[PDB]
Amino acid sequence: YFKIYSKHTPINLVRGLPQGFSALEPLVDLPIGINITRFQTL
Amino acid sequence: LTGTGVLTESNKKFLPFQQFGRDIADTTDAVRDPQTLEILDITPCSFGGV
Amino acid sequence: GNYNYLYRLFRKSNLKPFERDISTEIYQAGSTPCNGVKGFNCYFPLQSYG
Ligand SMILES: *[C@@H]1O[C@H](CO)[C@@H](O)[C@H](O)[C@H]1NC(C)=O
Repeated sequence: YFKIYSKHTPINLVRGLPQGFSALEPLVDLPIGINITRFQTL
Repeated sequence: LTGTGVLTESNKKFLPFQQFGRDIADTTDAVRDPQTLEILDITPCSFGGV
Repeated sequence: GNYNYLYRLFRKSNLKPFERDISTEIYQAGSTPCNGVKGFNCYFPLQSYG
């Protein structure tokens, strides 16, 4: 089971992360059922 | 998810992924109707010692 | 002889739940290495049902 969580937040810090609290709301439970060990982003 | 209780309108708000709400003992305190997207409180109907 | 059905007779490790392995890797069933070429104690992982 490949579950996706997410949270969109308006930020205005130039370089690094802000400091605060924001919980992530699940979006998609994607039924792929495959071995995953090494991933690559775009 | 079967059960028994009094169904009343709910003042709570459910996020879109949320389908039902559990209390401390994990009994369904509030439910979302699968047909009409409206939230219902499940208060258990009155019990007492006679 | 309907040899259209096959099963993985030889594998090095036990599978995880809900796992599919279509890898065509040879197995080394002896001390003599196979190195991807069949020979002595080197047999195909999948064997056809007779
Ligand atoms: C059917 O159920 C969906 C919820 O999945 C709801 O949005 C829709 O209004 C319902 N339609 C009817 C005709 O009840």
